[PDB]
Amino acid sequence: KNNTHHFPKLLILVGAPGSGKSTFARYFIRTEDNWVRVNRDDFRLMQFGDSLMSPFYEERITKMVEASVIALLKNRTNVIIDATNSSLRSLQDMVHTYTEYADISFKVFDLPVEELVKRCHVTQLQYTKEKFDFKPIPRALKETSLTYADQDTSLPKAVICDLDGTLSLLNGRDPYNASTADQDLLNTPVAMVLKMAKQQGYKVILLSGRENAYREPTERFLAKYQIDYDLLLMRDTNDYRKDNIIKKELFLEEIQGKYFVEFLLDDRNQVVDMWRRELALPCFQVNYGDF
Amino acid sequence: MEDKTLIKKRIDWFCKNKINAFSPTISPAPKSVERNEIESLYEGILWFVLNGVKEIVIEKKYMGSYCDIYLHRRLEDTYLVSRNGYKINHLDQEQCLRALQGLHDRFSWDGVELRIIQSELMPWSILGKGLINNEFSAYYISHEIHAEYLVQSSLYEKLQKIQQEPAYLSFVADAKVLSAKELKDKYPMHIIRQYQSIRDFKFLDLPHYQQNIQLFKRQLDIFGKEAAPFFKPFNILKEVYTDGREHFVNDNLSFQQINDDDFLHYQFTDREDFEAKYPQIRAWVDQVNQSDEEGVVIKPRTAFLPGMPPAFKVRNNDYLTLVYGVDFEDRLQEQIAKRNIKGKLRCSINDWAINAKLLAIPYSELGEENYELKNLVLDRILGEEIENQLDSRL
Amino acid sequence: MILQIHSQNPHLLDLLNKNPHTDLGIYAKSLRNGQLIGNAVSAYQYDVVFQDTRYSYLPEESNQIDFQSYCSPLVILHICNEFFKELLQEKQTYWSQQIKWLERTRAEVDTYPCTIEVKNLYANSTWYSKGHFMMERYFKNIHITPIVGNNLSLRVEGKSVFEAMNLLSFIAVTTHITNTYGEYTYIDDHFAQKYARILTNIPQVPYFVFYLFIKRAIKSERQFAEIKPMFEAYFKEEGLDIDFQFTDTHGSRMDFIVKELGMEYPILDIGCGELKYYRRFMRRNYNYSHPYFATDTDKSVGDYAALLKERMEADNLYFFSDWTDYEYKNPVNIILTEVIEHNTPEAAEALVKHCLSLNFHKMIITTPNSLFNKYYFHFEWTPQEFQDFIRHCVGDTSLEVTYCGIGDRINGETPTQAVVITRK
Ligand SMILES: Nc1ncnc2c1ncn2[C@@H]1O[C@H](COP(=O)(O)OP(=O)(O)OP(=O)(O)O)[C@@H](O)[C@H]1O
Ligand SMILES: Nc1ncnc2c1ncn2[C@@H]1O[C@H](COP(=O)(O)OP(=O)(O)OP(=O)(O)O)[C@@H](O)[C@H]1O
Ligand SMILES: Nc1ncnc2c1ncn2[C@@H]1O[C@H](CSCC[C@H](N)C(=O)O)[C@@H](O)[C@H]1O
Ligand SMILES: [Mg+2]
Ligand SMILES: [Mg+2]
Ligand SMILES: [Mg+2]
Repeated sequence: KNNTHHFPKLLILVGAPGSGKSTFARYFIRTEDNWVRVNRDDFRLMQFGDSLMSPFYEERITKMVEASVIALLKNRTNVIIDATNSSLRSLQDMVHTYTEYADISFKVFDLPVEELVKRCHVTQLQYTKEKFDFKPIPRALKETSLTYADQDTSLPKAVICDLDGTLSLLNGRDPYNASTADQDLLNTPVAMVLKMAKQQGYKVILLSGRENAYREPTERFLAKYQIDYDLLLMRDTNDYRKDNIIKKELFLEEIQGKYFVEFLLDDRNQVVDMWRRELALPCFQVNYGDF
Repeated sequence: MEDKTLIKKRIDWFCKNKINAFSPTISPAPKSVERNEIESLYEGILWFVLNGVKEIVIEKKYMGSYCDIYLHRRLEDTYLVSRNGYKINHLDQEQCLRALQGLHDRFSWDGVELRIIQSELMPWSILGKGLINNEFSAYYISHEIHAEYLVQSSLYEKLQKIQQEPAYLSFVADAKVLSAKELKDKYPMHIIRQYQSIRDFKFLDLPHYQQNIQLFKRQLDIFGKEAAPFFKPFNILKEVYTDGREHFVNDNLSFQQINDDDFLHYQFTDREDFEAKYPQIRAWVDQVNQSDEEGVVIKPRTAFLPGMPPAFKVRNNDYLTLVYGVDFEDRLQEQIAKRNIKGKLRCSINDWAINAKLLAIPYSELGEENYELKNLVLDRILGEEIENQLDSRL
Repeated sequence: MILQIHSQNPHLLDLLNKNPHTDLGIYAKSLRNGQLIGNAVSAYQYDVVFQDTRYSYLPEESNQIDFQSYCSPLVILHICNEFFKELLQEKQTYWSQQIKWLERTRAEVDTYPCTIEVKNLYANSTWYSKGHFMMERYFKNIHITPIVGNNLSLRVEGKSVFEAMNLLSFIAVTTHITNTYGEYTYIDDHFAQKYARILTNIPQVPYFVFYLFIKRAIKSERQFAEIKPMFEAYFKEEGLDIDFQFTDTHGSRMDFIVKELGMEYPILDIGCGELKYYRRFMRRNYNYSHPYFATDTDKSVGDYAALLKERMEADNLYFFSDWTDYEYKNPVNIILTEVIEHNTPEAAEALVKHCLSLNFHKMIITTPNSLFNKYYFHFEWTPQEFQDFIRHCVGDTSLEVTYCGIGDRINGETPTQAVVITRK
């Protein structure tokens, strides 16, 4: 080390109603330099209402709060956050959700209940059981501990390639109508992997989210660009379930336990997540997904 | 001002110092072209009565520097806060404490910790010398010298002679009565220049111009003299008890209590017996005027009414000779048209309304960790920043 | 403004270009709002008054209590170039010139001592911290009488009318450019080279006054270039070779350091309250691609580094206090623009020797010139002293050393010194 390196800050205001956290913040964002406030209550005011809502709404408000904080923290904007939360399951969670993006800090607002209900309510004390110790928590990463899955190394070496948008760019084509798929263009770098792949003992298995009905226009595309493959695995005709569901079935039924997958090449996120997160397998992501 | 980092400084300083009020701008009373009074005693009272304020006080208006006195029971540890937010500490702590026992002795400090009282620290030159010297005395002198010279010299005499000669007049006739941008050009401006420069000279009613300078000189000599420090206290803001509890006074009649055995004033002008009462109040403000004072201040009896300004000031014409020039007296119709107190009044109001909100924080809790205080100060400060851009003769 | 002129000379009124017979001896003309009246009250005495309606010399805007019209050095400045312009001609051109009705040349009629007085002048500056007026130090003919506050009255004495009148105008123009009118303190772009010659028409004005007038009154690089030779020619006549430069030593410096070092090598700033840093990304203009190193013993500077790293723009800024926290083992350009005399003396040799070990491509060092101090109104080296310092630490090695001074040059002496050590 030796070096200076700084990340934005997330300042979590922790405390009860009336305890003066929104007042501090109004002063704070007005005098400090690069700060944005995020209030949960202000959010559920776009949806019209007083500050408790449907477990539908509150789950959606969470989805938004988190997105925004991350959105900003990513932008190197400091974020103060008005935790009406106050618990521990909240706090520890809050910390999990955030620290990796920025340096967390805390500011408590304790205040005698005799004084607290004099900010005019509903006479209700909260879970203030001075826990956790509110020591600042610098940014932490957690994950360079990559651990795959214990696949039988007796089974024959094999790689796995997505077709749509990984070995075969659409070039305008309709995503769901892969009949016109012999016009498709080659993502040569992936093509080049599959080449050198089969130069070592590697079985090359094509696994695709195309209707099986479009098998023929596919085999055309493949032999047109001279792709040397072992299996061609395709989605059942009239299936239409999500990609990762039908690909995973395909994986477990066929590939699984019959081969030893050395890695996978794919494009869209939904699928990459499944491969990595559910099946615990190395998968390289070739372009950008987020379809 | 706006630099976050140094406003942050100023505020911190305000907190550490234990200051508990700021101050309001005070507006002139609204004008009356009718009465040809640029700030009108009448109008300012009427203004109040039509807004429901029917109990009012009228004090003399002291020509000094605004001073919030934080009177403690241990006189020795009192302090002073200026017009805006700052502690005043560059006066002889003795000379001051001495001028403050007068006031201190008018109270009983049993269970009383402190009494925030607003006053005028007198006289002007205690803080204003040199504003007095560099500006006012300078401006006076300039005119005095100039006037003297126009009296003693041959200039005015020689100009009135040429303004009779036959060559001249001929010019002023066949150029005022005849119109062309080349009514030939009687030698390269030569005489077009010279004869146009004369006549476009401003003669001055020399004894008037002197008497007017003398008015200004007079005014300066009332208020501008030095300077044994003393106080005119005019309202108690709050008292604070050792007890822990505080008392928000909110009564502008607290005056006769805290010094000023000076004549206050107090009418319950209810339901326009004002108009019947106005002429008395006028006659009285005239005494204060014919006395040697700046003028008067009109206040509601209840110091803080919601939406109400804190006061209208009504300075006399003679004194305003210090604000506008020597000829303010003459150019009245001009300068009245020119006057506009809306917005001055708008600030006057918010300032005073913030100030009550400030007083509301108990003394015991002024500190750096009180963010209701801090916002309120920053609020007031932004207000300062705005209200400073106004006529500045208000 | 009120201005009486005396002499016992019979042909005064002649010299001032005025006719005592014409309209009672008056000469009138509009000034601004307006009206300026010259007056022969006799020979031996001329009297200029300036009347005014309102706001001739201080913006109507200022809601102030205005009296500039009665005492601003500027009214004087006008009255000169509007009643007495030929009087302010030039040394040669004036003394050798006809008269309306010749009795020889000006050199014969204007030989009688002339006294000129101002009733009320206004000097709001360091140059009249009360008691006295600073040009009294440099001109024995100037006589001040305080009135009140920033106002005084002037009395100017001269051997000739030309000498007297050309001092009054020197007073007016120096007093004005050093004077604050407060928020309305302003100088038009045509000011220089309307008056810039007044500094040259009286004969012992110090260099500092010229510098002052350049930096406070010449708005445009274009216009500085047009006056530059008049100034310099004057100083030649007075026995000094002076270069003059628009930019101001500092920054004239900062300029030199930038153009010399260039952007192709990462900088190592040695003495830094950070200003050299900013300058090195003057927007994209210098597409500065390297990191940027800084050091300083100042705790204050140490902290400000980090106030830019918590974070504003300090992306490639690396700041260090211990010299073993600097580990960058590649080529660097290196800077010492004050530092060596600000203090830490002769450890100054330690510091620079340390630098010469560091893999660099080019060094620049800078110290005051000392031989320059005569020209104004923690040690300090003369160039011989400085050149000796460089010598006895760079010595016996194959380093290429090249000197030059930055800033105005007077007989080869600038106010700032600089070396450029280039490793081969
Ligand atoms: N130090 C103080 N002294 C007096 N009043 C205060 C102080 N601090 C805050 N208040 C007042 O208390 C009230 C509640 O404060 P605030 O709005 O900060 O509550 P909060 O903690 O944000 O509650 P919520 O969870 O509803 O946002 C406000 O009206 C504020 O003006
Ligand atoms: N009886 C009084 N009640 C209130 N204020 C008074 C009184 N007598 C004098 N004053 C002073 O008058 C001031 C307002 O009058 P004045 O016009 O002289 O002040 P100012 O410098 O213009 O201040 P501002 O611009 O804030 O009105 C107050 O700030 C206060 O200092
Ligand atoms: N031996 C040393 N090592 C590191 N820094 C030093 C030093 N000796 C002095 N300094 C620092 O160098 C700084 C120079 S101030 C120079 C500012 C800038 N170069 C300018 O043009 O004015 C001082 O703040 C001082 O604290
Ligand atoms: Mg795909
Ligand atoms: Mg006052
Ligand atoms: Mg001025």
